[PDB]
Parts: sequence; C-alpha cells; structure tokens
Amino acid sequence: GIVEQCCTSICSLYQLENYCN
Amino acid sequence: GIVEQCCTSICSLYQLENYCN
Amino acid sequence: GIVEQCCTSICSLYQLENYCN
Amino acid sequence: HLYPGEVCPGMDIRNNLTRLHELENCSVIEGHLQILLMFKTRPEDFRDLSFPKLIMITDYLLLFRVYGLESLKDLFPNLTVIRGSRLFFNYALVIFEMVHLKELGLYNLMNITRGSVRIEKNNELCYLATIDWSRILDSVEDNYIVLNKDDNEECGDICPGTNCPATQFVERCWTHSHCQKVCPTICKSHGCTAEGLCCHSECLGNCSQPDDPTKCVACRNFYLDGRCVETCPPPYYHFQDWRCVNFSFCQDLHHKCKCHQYVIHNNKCIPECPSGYTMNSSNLLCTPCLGPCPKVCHLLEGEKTIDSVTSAQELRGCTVINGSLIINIRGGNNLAAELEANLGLIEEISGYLKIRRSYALVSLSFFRKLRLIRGETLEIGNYSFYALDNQNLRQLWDWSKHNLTITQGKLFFHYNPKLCLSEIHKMEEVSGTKGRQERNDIALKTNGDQASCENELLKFSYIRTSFDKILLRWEPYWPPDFRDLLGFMLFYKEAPYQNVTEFDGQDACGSNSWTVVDIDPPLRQNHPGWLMRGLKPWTQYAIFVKTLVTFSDERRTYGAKSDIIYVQTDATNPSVPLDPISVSNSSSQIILKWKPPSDPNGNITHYLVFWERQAEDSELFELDYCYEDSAGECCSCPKTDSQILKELEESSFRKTFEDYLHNVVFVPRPHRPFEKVVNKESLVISGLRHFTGYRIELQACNQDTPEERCSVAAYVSARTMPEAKADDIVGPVTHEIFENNVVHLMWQEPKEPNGLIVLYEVSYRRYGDEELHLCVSRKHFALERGCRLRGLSPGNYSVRIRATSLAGNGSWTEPTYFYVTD
Amino acid sequence: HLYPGEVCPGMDIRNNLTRLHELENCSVIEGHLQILLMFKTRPEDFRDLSFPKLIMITDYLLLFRVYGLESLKDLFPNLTVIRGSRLFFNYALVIFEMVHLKELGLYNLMNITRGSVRIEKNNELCYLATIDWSRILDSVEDNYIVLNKDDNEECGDICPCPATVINGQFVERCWTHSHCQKVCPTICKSHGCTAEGLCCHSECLGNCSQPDDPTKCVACRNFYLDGRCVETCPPPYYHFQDWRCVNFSFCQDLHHKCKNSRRQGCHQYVIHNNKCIPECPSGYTMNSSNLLCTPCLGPCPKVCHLLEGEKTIDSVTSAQELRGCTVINGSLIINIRGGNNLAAELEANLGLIEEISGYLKIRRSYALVSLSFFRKLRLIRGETLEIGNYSFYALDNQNLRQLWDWSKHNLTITQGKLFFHYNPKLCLSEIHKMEEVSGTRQERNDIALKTNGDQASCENELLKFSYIRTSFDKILLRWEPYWPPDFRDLLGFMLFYKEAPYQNVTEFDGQDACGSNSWTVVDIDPPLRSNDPKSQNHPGWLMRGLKPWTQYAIFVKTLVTFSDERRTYGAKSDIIYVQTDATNPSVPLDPISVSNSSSQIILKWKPPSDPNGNITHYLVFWERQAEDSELFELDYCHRPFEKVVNKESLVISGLRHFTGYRIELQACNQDERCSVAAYVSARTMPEAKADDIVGPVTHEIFENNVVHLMWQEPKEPNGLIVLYEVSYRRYGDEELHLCVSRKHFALERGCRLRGLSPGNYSVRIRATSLAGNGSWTEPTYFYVTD
Amino acid sequence: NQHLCGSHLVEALYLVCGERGFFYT
Amino acid sequence: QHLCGSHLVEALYLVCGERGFFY
Amino acid sequence: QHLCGSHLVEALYLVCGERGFFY
Repeated sequence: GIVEQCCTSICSLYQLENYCN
Repeated sequence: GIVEQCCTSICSLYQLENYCN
Repeated sequence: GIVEQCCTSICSLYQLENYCN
Repeated sequence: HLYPGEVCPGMDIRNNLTRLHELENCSVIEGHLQILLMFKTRPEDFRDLSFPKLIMITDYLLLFRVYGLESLKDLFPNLTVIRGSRLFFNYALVIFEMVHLKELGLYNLMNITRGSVRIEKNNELCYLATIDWSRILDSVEDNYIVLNKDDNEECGDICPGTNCPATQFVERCWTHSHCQKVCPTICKSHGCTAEGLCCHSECLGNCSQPDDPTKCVACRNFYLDGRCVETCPPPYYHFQDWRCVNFSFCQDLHHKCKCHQYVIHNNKCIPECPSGYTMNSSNLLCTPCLGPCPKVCHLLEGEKTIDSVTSAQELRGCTVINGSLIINIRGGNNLAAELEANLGLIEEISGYLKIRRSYALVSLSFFRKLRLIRGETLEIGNYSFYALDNQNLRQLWDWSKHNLTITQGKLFFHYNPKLCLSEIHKMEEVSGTKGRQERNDIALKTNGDQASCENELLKFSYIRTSFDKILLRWEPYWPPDFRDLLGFMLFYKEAPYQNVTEFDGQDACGSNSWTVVDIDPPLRQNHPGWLMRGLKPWTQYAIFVKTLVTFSDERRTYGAKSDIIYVQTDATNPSVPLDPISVSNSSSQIILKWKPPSDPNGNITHYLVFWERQAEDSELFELDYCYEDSAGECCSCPKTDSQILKELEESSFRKTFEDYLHNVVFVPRPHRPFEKVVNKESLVISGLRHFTGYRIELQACNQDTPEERCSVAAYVSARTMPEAKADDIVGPVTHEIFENNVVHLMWQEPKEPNGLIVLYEVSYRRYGDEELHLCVSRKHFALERGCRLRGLSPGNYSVRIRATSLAGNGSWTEPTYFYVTD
Repeated sequence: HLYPGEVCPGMDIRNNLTRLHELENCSVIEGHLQILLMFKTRPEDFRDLSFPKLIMITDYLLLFRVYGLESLKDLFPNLTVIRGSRLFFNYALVIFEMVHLKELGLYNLMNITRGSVRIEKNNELCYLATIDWSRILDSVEDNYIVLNKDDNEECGDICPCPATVINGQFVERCWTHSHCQKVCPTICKSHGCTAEGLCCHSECLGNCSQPDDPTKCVACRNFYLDGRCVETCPPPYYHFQDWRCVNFSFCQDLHHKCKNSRRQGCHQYVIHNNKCIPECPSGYTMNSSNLLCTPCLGPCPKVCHLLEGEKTIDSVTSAQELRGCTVINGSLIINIRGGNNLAAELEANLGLIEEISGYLKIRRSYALVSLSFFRKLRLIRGETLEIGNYSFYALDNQNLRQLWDWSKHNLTITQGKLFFHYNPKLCLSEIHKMEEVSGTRQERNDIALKTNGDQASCENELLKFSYIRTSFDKILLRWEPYWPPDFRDLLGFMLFYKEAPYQNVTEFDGQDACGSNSWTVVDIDPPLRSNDPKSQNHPGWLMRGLKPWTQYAIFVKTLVTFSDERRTYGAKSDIIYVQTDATNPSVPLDPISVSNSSSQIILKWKPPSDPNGNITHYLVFWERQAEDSELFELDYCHRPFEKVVNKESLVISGLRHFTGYRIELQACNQDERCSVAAYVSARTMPEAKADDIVGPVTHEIFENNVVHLMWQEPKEPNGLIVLYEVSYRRYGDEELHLCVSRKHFALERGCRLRGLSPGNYSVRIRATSLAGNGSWTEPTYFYVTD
Repeated sequence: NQHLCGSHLVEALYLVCGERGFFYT
Repeated sequence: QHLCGSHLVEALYLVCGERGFFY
Repeated sequence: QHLCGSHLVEALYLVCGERGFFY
C-alpha cells in the first residue's frame, strides 16, 4: 500500500502526510 | 442563477437570502 | 587559398560555380 | 650559412608555378607562405633543386593539395627553423592531402621554436618511422602524423648504413640520400652541425661550425649583417626574435602589406599583437589592455548575416565590428552556449541589429560585453534596431548584469506577442533612446497579445534541509477565484555560483537546465510544499516556484512566482578515497598515491592510514625445486503544450458544468602502526622489512574535531621486493673426509634473508674431466647443515656453491681444493 | 398489463424526503427528476425506505449534495431503461458531492440511448469499474469520471459474480456485494432478456419476466399498448414520447385544456403524422379549430424570439430548445470546451434556422474542426450590431479548419463587417472565399495576416525538383522556379529534410520545430527575379549534411510575405525518399582470435562499425611464423585463406601446436569494393607429448671411463630445444644432472661424460622446449668398465 | 481577493439558509 | 528518482517530526 | 556543412558536370 505508491512511483508531500501519527 | 449575480466579488447577504424561498 | 577561403567562412554553391571551366 | 638575398612580403601562390621560383633569389620570405592548388605539374620535372639564398620561412609552412612531388628535398633542403608570431591552423609544418609524396627531404631541420607538425590525409607518404619528432622540434605533444601508408607497415625505408647519425626504422634519415642529424643531448636547445656537434648557447637548429654563432642561421639571438647578435641596436626591432630590422623597415613592411602587417611590440617587429592588446597609433605599438579591447573586423561588404550556428563562428577574436549584423537563426539545441562562445566577446556593434524572423529564443543571454552601439548603419526610417516574427521571446538580457547605450536611431518592436510591454518600457530608458527626447516607433498592439508578465512572489513558510533531501513549504496562495488554481511548478537547478537565474541555460529550443516538479493546490490551511527525491550532499542548488491558473479569454495570469533562492545540502560523511595506489620503491620505503574523496562534504582535515606486517607465506618454504535532463526513465517528466491545453480545457469544462448546475439549482426569489597526513595525497612509509607484505588502509575525514566521522577504509596489499645484498654462502665451507671417503660439508646459510633460500646449487669439477652440478634441497640442507658427498675418487676437486634466494641467483663460491685420497 | 401503476410528471424534491411517497404510486415518471438539498437526513432515514414501482424515465435525473444515502437500493431498484429525451449538459445522469453513498443499487437498468454520466467530487464511492458501460450504454465516448477516490483503491470492490472480461478487466462484475452484474446473450441486449439470464421476446427492452414472452415484458422498446409491448399502434391512438400510444380522446382533451387559459406553460396538442404533440414543424401552422398541423401557403416560418436577445450555446440542451425554429430575433455566441463532436446533433436541431437578427460570435473552439453544421442559412441580416460594426466574430479559435463549403453552400451578409484574429487553424483562403461569397461596397474589415493560419496550411502551389545528383553523402538538386507576381517579397526557400526510412512522413504544416519531431530546415536565399536565362533557370542547391547509406525524406517550401496579394501562398515540393550510397563495408570490429584446442583457432569479431552498404563475405588470410635464430643462442645451463559470409565466428584449420600465426580480417560490401584488413596474431597451445626423448639411448662405454651418449631428437620440436636435461646416477649416491645445450649436443652428437667409475649406472634424459618440457627417459642400465 | 463561487459559495450559503429549505422553482 | 526503504523512513521523518510517525 | 580538404574537392567535383573542372 504505502510502498506501492512511493517505492515504484513518486509520492507528493500530501501523500507522505497520511502515514504519520 | 447564483453565479451570474456574484462570482467576481463578495456576495451580499440579501443575494444569499434570495436563494432560500 | 581555397582552403583558407572556404574552410572558414564556408563558400556557398554559387561560389563553387565560379570554379570549373 | 648566411642570407645574401632580399626580403619579400608573403605571396599567396596558387594555380601556377612561376611565383614559386621567384623565391629562389629571395632569402627571407617575410610574411605568410601558401603552397597549394598545383595540379598541372608532374613528378618528372624535378631531379633535386635547391636554393642557396632561401633559408627561412617566417609565418607558416603550408602544403595543401600538392601533386607531382616525390619528396620535400626538391624545393630546398636548407630549412632550419620555422618560427613566427603567425600560424596556419596552429601548425608549423602543414602536410595535408599530398599525392605522389613518398619521402621527406631537408637535412638542416632540427629545431622549431614555435609551431607543430601536421601530417594528415596522405596516400603514399613514407619515411616517417626512421626519424623521431623529438629533436627536430621543441615540443613533444605537437606532432600529429595520421592517415599515412607507413603507419600500417606498408612503406619501406632504407637509410645509409645501419652512415646517418643516431645519437621500418634503420637510421635517422629523411630520404635515402639525405641523413637526418640528431643532435647530442648536451645542449638540447641549439641544434647541431652536419658534423654532429651541438652549436653554441646562442645558436639554434642547424649551424655551420660548433660554438660559433657568427656563421649560424636561425638562432635564439638576433641576426644582422651576417651573424647571430645577442642584442638589437635601436631602432632595430626584434623581427621574429631572430633578426634586427630598423623602425623604418618595420613600418615599410607594415605599409606594404596594406599580408600580416608587422607592428612594434616589446621592441619586436612582430606582425601579431597577442590577446589583450590595442593599436597605439604613435608607432602602432601593441599596448596591453585589460580584458578584450577594440580591434577591426572586416565583415564582408560591411555586413554579416547570421542564421545558423556555423554562420556565427566567424565572429571570434573580434571586439569592434565594421558594419551591421542580422540575426535569423532558427531551431538548434542549446544555442546560447555556442552563441556566447563565438561572439560573447563582441563589445560594440558599429551598425544596427535585426531580429527579423528569429526563432528558438526565449531569453537573450548571448551578449555580456556589448555596451555601445555606434549606429553607422540605420534601417531607413531612423531606426537602430529591428525585431519581428518572434513568438517565443519572453525576456531580454538581465538589466543588472549588463549595460547598453545607443547613440542614434529609434527602437522598433513589432509582432512580438510574447514580450510584455514592461521590458519595452525598461529598454526605453536603459537603451538611451528616451533620454534624447525623441519618439521611437514601437508597436504595442501586436506585442503582448494573449500573454503577460504579471506575477507576484511566494514566501517559504518552512524549509527543512538534509544531506539527501530538501523539504520546502510556503504560504497558501490563491487566485481571485480559488477554482482557477491548478497547482504549482517547483523549478530547481544546481547552482555552483550564486549567479544562477532564469537567464542562464535554456532560453533556446531543445535545451533546458532547470528541472521541474509539480505540486497540487492546498486544501481550501495547510501549506503547499514539496520534498526532494534525493540529491548530492554538500551541493548548492537554485530553486523557485511558479503558479499555474486557469486563463481567461485574454490569457491573463494571476499566479505568483517566487524569486530564485540558493539552498546547499547538509554536510555528510566523507566519500571513499578514490584509487589507493601504494608502490614499494625500495626494501624499506613505500610511496602511496591516491585521489581525494568523490564528494568531500566539507574539508578533509586529515587522512588516517593503518598498516600491519604480513609474514611470508608458508608454502614457499615447503616447495623445493631440486536533453540536459534525465530521460532514461520518466516518473515525472517534462511538460509539453498539449498537456497544458488539455488540462486547461478540462478545468474550464468542469467549471462551466459546475456553474451551470448551480445556476439551475438556485434562482432569485419568485595496536597497528599508523600515520596521518593533512592536505596531502601522498604517504611514505619508512623502516619496513624487506620482502614483507603490508595491508595498508586508506580513509578520509571531513570532520575531525567535532566528531570522528570518516569514510570507509579502502585496503591494499604491498609486498616489498627482497634484498639482494648478501646472497653468497657465508662461513667456511667445512669439508670433512672420513675413512669411507665421505666428504661431509658444513656451510652456513646466508645471513641476510633476501626472501628465502629455495635451494643451494653446487658445481664441482674433477681435475681433467667434466663438471658436475647438484641441487641441495632445504630439507637435506638442514639435515646436514650443508651437504654430504658419498663416493669421491682420488685427486683434487674444485667446488663452487651458489645459494638461491628469492632475489635471484647469488654468486658462485670460490673453488675449494681437497685432494681426495684412496 | 405491463404498467400497473400511474404516470408522474417531472418533479424536483428538495428540503424534504416525505414527498417520495407520491412516486411509489407510479411506475413511470415523464420528464426529468431531481433530488438534492437534503441537509437534515441521516443514513437510517434511507435504509428504512424501499420503493416498489418504477419502469422507465423519459428524461435525465439529478442527484446532488445529499446526506444519508448509503446505496441506491433505497430508491426504485426496478428501473430498467433510461432514454434521456432532455439532456442536462449533455448528460443523462449526474453524480456529484456524495458523502454517504458507497455502492450502487440499480441492478435492472441496462440500456441508455442518449446522454452520458458525470462523476466528480465523490470520494466515498467505489465500484465504478465493474459496470461494463459498453454493455450498459449505447455510447461510451462521453463518460466522465474524475476527481474521485476510486482513481485509487477505496473499498477493494470485492463481490463474491460472473467477472466477465469485455472492457479488459478481470475483476468481478457487480453493483452490490450480494448483487452481481446482470449478464444476457449479446443478441439479447437489444431485444431484452429475462432476470434469470435467458433471452426474451424481440419486441421488448431490458428485463423480462419469462423467456421469449412479449405479453409480460417490463419495458417496451418502441411502444406499449393493450398490456403488450407493441411496435405500431392503430390510428385511434397516436405516438407520444415514443414509448406508448394514447387514444385521440386524451390528445384532444389535453389540447382543449391548454387552449383554455386556466393553465399556463403549455402548447396545444395537434396531430402531425398520426401523433398528438405540442408543436408543429416548419411548413405547417397550428390552428385551434382542427387540432392538426394545417398546411401553409408556401413555406411558413417560425419567429423564435430569444430571451434577452442572446443565448450562448455550450451544450445540446440549449440547442434542442430551438427545434422547429426558422427565425432568430436575437444575437448568437458560441464556445466549446473539451467534449466530443456535436456538429451532427447541432445541425439536426438547428439546421432549420435560416435567418438571425443579430451577429454570430465563436470563441475558444476546441471540439469542432469546421462550421459546416448550418446548411439552410443563406442570409445574415445583422440587424443587431457589434462594437466596431462587425456582423461576425472569430476569437481564439484553435480547431476551426474551414468555415463552410463554397460549392454547395453560400452565405450573404447584408450589413456589417467581419473580425478575424487569433485563429491559427483557419487560413486566409476561407476568409477570402466567404467574403467574396457574401459580397462584403468593400466594407472596413480588420483581418490579421500574421496571427491567423500559423498552425495550418492552405498552400496549393507545388514545386518539383528538376536536377538531381547524389553520389555518397551529397544531394545536389534544382527545382522549377516559382515566384509571386511581386519578386521583392520573396524570402527564399526552406528545404525540409530528415532521416526516415519508413514512409509515413507528414509534410510541415505549422507544427513546432522545437519538440520531439524535427525537420532539418535549409534556408535557400531569395533570387528576387522574374526568371533570367543568365544565372540558370531553375534554382539549385547542394546538401552535404547527409551520411552514406541512409534514406532521407526531403521536400521544400517557398517563403514569401504578402500584405497586398491575397491568393499567394507559395509553393512546396513533394515528399521523396532518397537513399544515399555507401562506401566500402566499413572497418570490421573486434578481430580477436583465441586458440581453443591445440590444433584449432577460434576467431571472433563484430560486423563493421558503420552499417554502410550491404554486408557480404569476409576474407581472412593466414601464414605461419617461426622462432628467430637468437633463440638457438639461449640456455639455462600464395597464402591459405578462408571466407565467411555474414558470420561472427570462424574456425581456423590447417594448424599445429606451436608457432605463431599472422591473421587478418577484411570485410567487403560488394561481391568488389572492400576495405583495409585488420591485424591480429595467436599461437596454438603446446603439446608436451611430442617433445619427449624418443629413440634409443646409444651408450659408448670406452675403456677410458668416458661414456659417449647419443640420443635422438623428439619426433617434433616445439620451436627449438635450447638444452637437454640428463640425470644419471651411481648406485649408492644421489642422482646427478648435466645440462647439454645445442653446442654440446651437436658437438658430441648427444652427450659425453668423463670421470665415471666402475659399476652399473642408471640415467634419465628430459627435454626442455620453449613451453612445457619433455619427459624423463627411463633409467637405462650401463655397466661402466673397470 | 477571494470570490464566493462553486463549493465555496455553497458552504458560504448553507449557514444563511438550508435549515428552513432553499429556493424553490 | 524514487525513495524506498531507508530513504522513505528518513523522508517520513523530515515531513512528520512534530507528531511522530509510523512506518 | 564545412568544405575543407576532402569535402572541398568532393563538393566542387560533384557540383560540376555542367562545366569542366578547376580546383
């Protein structure tokens, strides 16, 4: 899920703000 | 008509009340 | 010479037309 | 020799052979010399022709497309030195596309003060593998001999004797009947006589007597009235640093060519003024300058139209143009680079400028030195500049890194719908066309149509720097109508200097040096931002942001475009030291040489190197012998017009449907030894055992005082050679004969290790008979502490013992004499 | 009976959910339907409400910004057919801003004839890829689904289902976890099928109750009557809404009720072509004394007055409102963004128009490639004027290539002017043609001759090369001179050439010269003459940018400027594919020959670096090399050839196990023209079984205690033998060794030992070749004499 | 500047009315 | 190009470091 | 492009043919 959108692709700043406490 | 009376400026309160009855 | 005239400031087709008799 | 002939200005002899022989009487061919376009001559009209008078060429030796010539010894064999302040294609001996040429003549060519030797596109040229171009020139990297028939081994070469001096290749000879005299290496700069001795310290090249510059031709010192004179008595000027010619004669040669007119520079009558000089018009002295300075440029008919990168390579070495120019270049990739190279030095345009039908230009950065326009040529209508058919032009040169002033004419900008009127107003005053009180003819109804340059700035709320990532944030910007916001365009580039702006790089079709990322609009609040995808640590980058909005029927933008900032990545651990290379140069010393870290990420305070002793292997003792962006993968890739067109059309469509719907729905009411080096790339280990391996490591540390952060330790193994000082067998060769006639031997092993003694060879000789060899294995040696012979015959025997270490064979022991009895 | 319920008009229900009851007593709802503005309901207010009667809706349906709708199973799930008689932005259904909807509840609707669906700002809805729109709708080139959470995975869309793969998805097809997708025969999707999954009668549409039964069908494809889906109805009944027929009783009743003014907003229901409809078409006139569309004296028009005197069309919805209109008393403006082609639907709805009171303005065109959707308009009175006195307006048009045909259609503008700017897809030819047809008296017309026609081309004159000459990389050509009547406007020519072996080439027409496709431009200077037979008649030019053995598409265009001549567009050459000739085959690459065995050599290489010319046979010569005489002074005491054709490896035969070999490789391109050969050498590995001491060891035991030995040389020397190892041995002592080099060997015809003692002796002899060694001779016994 | 349109206008309108019903055709 | 593994963790930290983050 | 050396003779000889020859 998380790696599917950022490891094989590029993630935006708002994409990396949905996996934080 | 709600976009032809106020879309380029702020919309007066009466204009808003107009689309209520 | 011809090498100093065309190897720099290259000569167009009309220039080469002057040559050959 | 001597020069008894006249001095003649250079002659461009082409298409005939009458002007050539004219140089037979002339001894000094002052100026250029071109030998080309001879296809009427045959190789049967020459049998060896030499000219006594001609001894020197003074600008360049040019040979291009010469037919009917078998060797270079048919014109004159007395060429000694080729020097001057002028050069043809940066070569002193030009041999290009010659036919029937099979040998090179001359017997006096031994030194070239300045120049090179080009030998290209030959088809029969031989005799270039017998003589080396090392003592025939004063340069060892200016010899280009390619595309011949003697490089593939097809050309044969024969020289007198196996004679020709020497202190298919046999000897040092030019032709089969002309030897090449190599000068002894005791002088190294004065050539030598045919006899073979080096000339004095004042002579150069071929001489006629050793240590006698009086009879010398072509000397470092000057020549006058028949001898090499160290000084030139005024007004005599230093003509090519080889002779003296009074001021009168110098200016006479100068005026005669009005052929590389000769001027005065540093008391020398040289026809070339080095870079950074200007014509002092009192004696036409080449006076020095700072940076480029004015110089005439003879444009064809006072005009040079440029419409291609090739058509612009003729403006180099030019500071003040003679006439006007025209620009029509279209297409091309990374045009600004070649433009700034070819003509960046042009400081003044004497005439007008034309930008008619110009294409592939987005910003003008081609000129940095241009500061004044004389305007001697003006387009009818009192105009000093024209611009037209430019629909990609966004901005002109920067106005705080450049200066320009005009003295006449009116500006002209027509059919430029992409250049906003702001730049036009700027140039109205800066151009110096509105400081004269004269109305210029500029069109503002055909310029700026469906385009603008109205933009605002963005303020970065937060910035988080790392050594491999740079996070950025900024205030939430919104156009008058929030729905117009389409996102942001983060533009970034690597700035090595703090002068990186949108005017550097790109500005032309096919090239762009600013990478681009995109950001979605913020919530309708959170600050819009972006985080890098990885970057080089300790690197400075230029960044800025731009806004995208929905354009109206007039294409008026309401976006904001922040200014360029510079953010450097944070310091990280030092990189691994590239190429650790240690070389054992003795039995106790080793020298190391390496390259610094691939990325310093700071400053290397010191290098840390460890080493430990590696003992000798055991098996040895047991074995006896007795465009400018990334395009290989795109996950975010550059944008094109179609993308913008489509996204804007879809945005507009969505908004139309939305407003339609809303209006329908709402209507109003009804340890280990070590060493350290600081700022050094070499280490020397002192005091190491011979033939002993050492595992040396190499590190680097960008920071040493705050923390001991260092790079990975690169390893290398160095096995020193074994000593070769004491290989001989030591101690007396004790021979003990017993009742059984057994001659037991007690010899001592060499004291110095010298590696290890793999064996001990013995060579004895029976008087009056053949010798005998025997190998004593280490095992048997230790068993007997020497050897032991069983079966000796009466008579005396001579014995020699040679140890064998890893340092090669030793030296045979002297013959021991023992008379074996029966 | 197929419709046991009632019929309902088109209502809008907002601010209250207690009006849905009025729709449960009617299984048909004429006109559109609307549901929106529900900001007081909660999920429970919907799941507890089920609707039992709905068969088909004549128009579209609106669902907007509603709370509490979890699925469409609380609505009427028995809907089977949607027609879309009235469009809403060219959409038959819309979904927008749903916060509680997570699934679909319509399991029986499988046919849409008009209209598409818009989906946006719906981040709580999934299952939007299992519908198989292709099978549901009749057109799938207008479905718009953007700005939704379903662009990524939201709910997985799992539904344990047929999972048919038609659109190209192997995901289960369904509408609700427990409600799979309805599947029926492909030839039973236009005649309707049964809920079971079996075919049905060919006179129905959608669902059915029994296979192949027309008296119980749910929906009717053409008409409904007497409890059966009919396709034609007796004349007592008249077609209406095209889904059933109604007897003349109710038609006349409606007509009369509308005639009387107690009800407003209606038209009289006259009977035209056996149909009772509210309006009449051109050529006929409504008379309320007959209840029909009575004939007219000549073609009778319909004066359609526009409210506010202007109506901008951006959808067919606004056009359909003008069906049967001939006179427009107002002005018109049109803009189009995205979407698909509409000219068909446009002409079908407004072609009847023949006159317009105002002007016509078009702007930001992005979906129409022409304006040929009006074929009855022939007169533009232009009564209402513009600012500047124009009677037409073309603003920022980037899709218009031609205005109208000028052979089968005409258009005359009585008064006004014309505007033409920022249209780079429409050249000046169309403008000129139209102006001449309209007879625009000349009129002041502002026309742009530098911004219009920049991305399109109307150049019809042609250029043709006359002289052609190519040898290997040069192309000299000459073409027929073409110059405008004014020989001072000529700006030369543009020779466009590129490397293209494939022939799919498209000539330059305005496209950018900075993208991924480039056309090498060659600017030829302008001769500026009326043709003089003194400096050649056909302009000539040579090209030297080409490379040997390469094909190039080439053509040229004429550059000119015109602000006076209006029919001058230059001339251009035709596309040609000129392949350049090559020279030699090029130098071969990687000539590396390595010995595999000790008698064979393997030669490996790569073809020429340049692909110039046709690759052909390869010729390789070889010759032997032998050791120099210097080796015999050391001691430690024509030519055969082979040819391959287009191969990468060669096996050399005719060798041995020593001596180096000279090897060369040369390629040719003709079976004639060749190139310089490469150079390489290699040595076969040595065989140490042919260097062993052979022949008997002949002993000469003299009474002098001098043994003269004579051994024979090996059967084949590898290069040479610098020396021989002879290790003899006296019983009782270690083995002794003696080196016998070439000198002593030849001298004594083998060896000679002096100083021996009585007793038998054993000797060994080994050879020493350049590589490897021989073998130690066995110990022979020789008793030295005393 | 900011202008009340689209969803912004809808939200900036629901507080004015929408608990007494909206405009009716 | 892409950020994965260690890079992804460091990035989640650089973006969320005032409220912590879960990998 | 540029006529220098080989290319000069090549272009001159190949353009000629409607005239004699002169280099």
